[PDB]
Amino acid sequence: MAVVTMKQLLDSGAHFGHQTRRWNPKMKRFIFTDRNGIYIIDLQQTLTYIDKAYEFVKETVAHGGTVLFVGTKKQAQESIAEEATRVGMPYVNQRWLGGMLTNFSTVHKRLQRL
RNA sequence: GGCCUGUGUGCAGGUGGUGCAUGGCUGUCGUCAGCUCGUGUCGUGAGAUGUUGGGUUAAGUCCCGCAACGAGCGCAACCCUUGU
Repeated sequence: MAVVTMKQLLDSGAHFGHQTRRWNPKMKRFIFTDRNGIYIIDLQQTLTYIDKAYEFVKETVAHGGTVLFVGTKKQAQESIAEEATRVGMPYVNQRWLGGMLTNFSTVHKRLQRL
């Protein structure tokens, strides 16, 4: 089950993946072969985990949680802020701090101070 | 009974020792800019991190990027005198 289709997907560049001096997995199941020393995006895994992410993440999205829009890159500060102003959800701008998400009971106190 | 005369009984007192038994008080490094805690992450552990690195300061005073986020006791300042 696809989402929307190939040519009006293919418009703006589909072949990404980085530099060559850095790859480290082991995964022959996602590694293909050399031409001009660089790879192409993965067909079967795109489709299959598109479907699986769809079904289970809909189940949990019905189970009902929420996520901050923490957006940081200078490429997308205003873009993310615009969509976040549209969707109305809270957001953050600049930096991921070391050690909040575990030590939450004192950013609780930063909230009281806020 | 106030009171003081004695008798002795409880005694009362020490500038006699331990300041290395103690408290209190005080000088000193030093009015030098630092010294710690929370909760966390790291480390088997002693411990580290924060408090490293630049600009910057009378100074851990301040800014910027980061396993740190935060804070206190400090340095500043409301005190006195002088200066209009």
